[PDB]
Amino acid sequence: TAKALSSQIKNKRAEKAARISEEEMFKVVKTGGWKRIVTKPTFVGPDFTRRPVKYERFIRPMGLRYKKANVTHPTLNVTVQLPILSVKKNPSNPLYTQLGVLTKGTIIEVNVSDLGIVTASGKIAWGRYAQITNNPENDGCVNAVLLV
Amino acid sequence: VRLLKYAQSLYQCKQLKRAALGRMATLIKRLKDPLIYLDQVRQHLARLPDINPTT
Amino acid sequence: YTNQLLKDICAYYGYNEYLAEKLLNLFPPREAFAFFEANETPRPVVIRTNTLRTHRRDLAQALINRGVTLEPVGKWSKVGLQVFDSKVPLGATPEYLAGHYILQAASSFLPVMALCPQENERCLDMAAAPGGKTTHMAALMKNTGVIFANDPSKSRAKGLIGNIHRLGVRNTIVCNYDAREFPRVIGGFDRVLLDAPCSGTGVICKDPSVKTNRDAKDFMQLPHTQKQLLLAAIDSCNHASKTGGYIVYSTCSVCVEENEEVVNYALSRRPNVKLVETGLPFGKEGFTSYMGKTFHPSLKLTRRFYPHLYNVDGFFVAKFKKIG
Amino acid sequence: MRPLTDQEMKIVLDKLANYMTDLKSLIAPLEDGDRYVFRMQKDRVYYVKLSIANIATCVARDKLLSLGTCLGKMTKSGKFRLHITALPILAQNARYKIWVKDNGAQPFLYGSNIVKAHVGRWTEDCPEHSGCVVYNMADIPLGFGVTARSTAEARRLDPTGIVCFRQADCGEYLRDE
Amino acid sequence: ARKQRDLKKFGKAVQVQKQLERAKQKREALDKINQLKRKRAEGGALGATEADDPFDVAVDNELSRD
Amino acid sequence: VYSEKELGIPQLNTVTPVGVTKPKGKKKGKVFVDDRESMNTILAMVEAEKQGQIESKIMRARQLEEIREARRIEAEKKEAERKALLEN
RNA sequence: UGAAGACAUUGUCAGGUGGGGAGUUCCUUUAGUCCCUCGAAAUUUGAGGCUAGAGGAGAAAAGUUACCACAGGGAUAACUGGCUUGUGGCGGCCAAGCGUUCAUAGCGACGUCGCUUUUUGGAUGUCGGCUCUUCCUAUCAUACCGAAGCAGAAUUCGGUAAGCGUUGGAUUGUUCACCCACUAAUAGGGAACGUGGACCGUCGUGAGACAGGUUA
Repeated sequence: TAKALSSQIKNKRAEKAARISEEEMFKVVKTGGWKRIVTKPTFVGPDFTRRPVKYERFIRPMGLRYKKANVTHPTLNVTVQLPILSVKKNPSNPLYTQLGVLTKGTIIEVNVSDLGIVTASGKIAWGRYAQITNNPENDGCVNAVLLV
Repeated sequence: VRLLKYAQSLYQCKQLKRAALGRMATLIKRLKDPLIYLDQVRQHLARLPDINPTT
Repeated sequence: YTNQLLKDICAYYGYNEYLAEKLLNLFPPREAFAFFEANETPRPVVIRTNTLRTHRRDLAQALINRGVTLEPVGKWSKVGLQVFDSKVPLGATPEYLAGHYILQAASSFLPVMALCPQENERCLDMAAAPGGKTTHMAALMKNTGVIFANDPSKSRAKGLIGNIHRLGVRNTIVCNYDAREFPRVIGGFDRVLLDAPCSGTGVICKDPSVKTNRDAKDFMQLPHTQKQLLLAAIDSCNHASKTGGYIVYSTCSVCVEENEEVVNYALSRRPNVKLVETGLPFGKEGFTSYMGKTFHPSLKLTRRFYPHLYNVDGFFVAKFKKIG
Repeated sequence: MRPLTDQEMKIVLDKLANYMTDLKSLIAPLEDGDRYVFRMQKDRVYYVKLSIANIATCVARDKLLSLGTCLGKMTKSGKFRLHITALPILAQNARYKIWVKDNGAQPFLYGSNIVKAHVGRWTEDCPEHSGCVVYNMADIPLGFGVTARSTAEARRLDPTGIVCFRQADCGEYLRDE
Repeated sequence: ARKQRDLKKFGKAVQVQKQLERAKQKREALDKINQLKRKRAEGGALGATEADDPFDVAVDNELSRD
Repeated sequence: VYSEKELGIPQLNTVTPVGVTKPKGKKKGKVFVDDRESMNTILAMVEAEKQGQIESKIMRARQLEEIREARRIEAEKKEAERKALLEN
């Protein structure tokens, strides 16, 4: 039935479809070991943000971010790629939490609208907790277990 | 390539290369059946008579 | 059949059955189908010029030089423009950085256009979450007079103040209050602006949650809250002033429970209110009676905006004048 | 809910006179008789009208957040600061103005210090450490800061050198969003 | 000078207990997350989205209605 | 080299008077100069410090006279307020 | 006694505020009562009251942060050396055995399933460039065979094999990819990666500068 659920979600997505960078910014700032670049994967969200000076010089590289995560649902035994909403708590470092570093066991907020789980009052949920449970620096693909 | 360019350790490169080669291996593993079909069509199209429609 | 159409629409589009029933009641099958196609279709993005800082042709020339494709938004809005494509991001362009313009929707055009602020006037805005409405009142009045802005939340409040200081309003006092509390606390404003929080059925392209994240419980509590909101606004408004002052109600909900019903309730409760022609060129007539519920025939002047008729967000307007 | 005290408004006018000239014009009576009076809430100072303060005092201290235009906040050591929120009055009553180009203003809006190639035209008789207001080509107030050196030394210095110590600019507004 | 002398004579130990605290904190974090998973698998019953409160706060509130 | 404010050095009765001094660490009093005239007095002293050295005796004298007028107006307003408080 | 003139104006209360002045030393989080009040709603909800679970010297300035700049202190002298290669990760199913007492406290390979992943076919900073010797094979060619719808020819894969030889142009900061020209063929590497600034400061602290020096 996992094939059926994945096919339904993918077909819904297909039908719906059918119907400056921080690095160059910091280079310009330098022109106009002082630089630290984060070597761990992160998530930004909005396309352009000018960070407060407390975190301005924490550069994060272009490729290392990941927009979507592979979320596995403990019940119904289905795994689907879903967009990452935001990063909430990285137990390794509060600084990593604030930046958005995606380490092992890190809980983020994930959009589960595609899954369509029904909550109390016969109501649907859009955003839920998911624990990143792999080592994305070891394996670029970012995998989480949903919390239901 | 970007991940390896920003890699920071030997074990980092270890697991990154292993993961990439695993991705290609799994892709071919799913491509298992088209290869058989295309081999069969290749064999017949080779053992196909060649006429000249114009002549 | 009606049930077959309801099931087909729910299955194919993902709408809740109850909201689908309301929308089917609201629009005939052709108009309903057009409405659903429109509201899944993304809306265009418009830009409002800062008349205090620059003017339309200069801003348009600058954005053409920077490679932004622009088109004036109808004859109705002189201050507005519509974006087709932009090589440079709209966020990072020098005009936006200096405050020459803002990004918004035509539904953000319509209500302050209904309002007619004048110089040296006292104005209120109990819901200005993006701040565009307060900024546009400031642009209309040329930074003459006083603006009071009320908000519930610190987050959209700081977004508001960022927008205000970026656009250089210079005469707004920004506060975190209750909208119901505002009249008793201060009251006595020449003009008042209410963008009442609603179900959000108007813009599901912006809020895809409303497609399902709207139950009967919300449909019951929300109109009561906006009822108290209009009670607060009519308490705030001044009956007599040297410059005529009017109440403006704007909402982004299309369901009838949110539209024309609460304003009928306010009109029935307070005789001091009359409704005048809101002054908006394109719109749809307000319904005299919808579900066995008689509404005052004067609601004819009330305008409605639909995505399917016009490439605008689903939007609702009402304008009132106070006697005593 | 207090007006400023002696040393507080002394440091405030110290900064405001280092940056502006006509503080008489700022605190001078108006036609109606209303006056612009300094306010300070939560260790943060604001510029408001006296009538505005009178009509706003009716609110409880905790619930009210902003009033008039924010000028700045005082640090724990007592050092007073003026911000991009106080930029407009500073531009209105600026003593020294320095104008920059677009290619130099863009790093200025980012947060970079002013370079000699950035400025378009110069103010005359500028002291070494005097405060100044940085405009663009369109006379749009971009920021403020303390110059690294005087106009003549800027003339005879290398184009790549730092010109003004970039204090605060439009960055603060979109920082909060 | 007294304070500097104490800091110099302490030295290593400050760092040692710093890492000990930083690992005990992460142990508590993992334990709390495990409690979250256990209680939520056993039961629950939320709204549409996450509670607006940052973490540690939502987790004590959920443990509270436990 | 350490800050005199941090250093617990008592004030000394030199030519400049100590006057009445607050008890240490307990509720330093608050005096408001919210009056526009007091604003002008302190601002004029600030501008005097800003101008500093001048090459004209007449200009120095007129500067001093203006800020003296500032104190005079401030004192007159304070006396008027004291009279009003005595009435009330 | 005249004037402005129903504009101003004053007083009355119902509010709110108040760190300024005086004097002293409850609110926060949760659930219920769905009881009472105020509302809404064609009859059910919303907001208070009530109840009971857990919290708590004062205007001078403070507490606190895996944060910033600065100055300083502390710690490690530095890395790998049977390390390196060709086969991903997450979750489930299955699973011999072992285990706290037994495949269920539980650990647990190979496979399969779901996500990446599907219905019409450019990346690269300093470098290099040439030659020569030697060595390894993880072999481009020459030799040898095993397999393939391998009719022939031309081939592909596999292995035994280091004796043999292993050229250019475009393009580029420059290399490879790709592209094209010869040619049996233009294969990969090793040879201790084989031979030819930082303080003394001075002037600034919302940011820096110095034809200043001590000089290693």
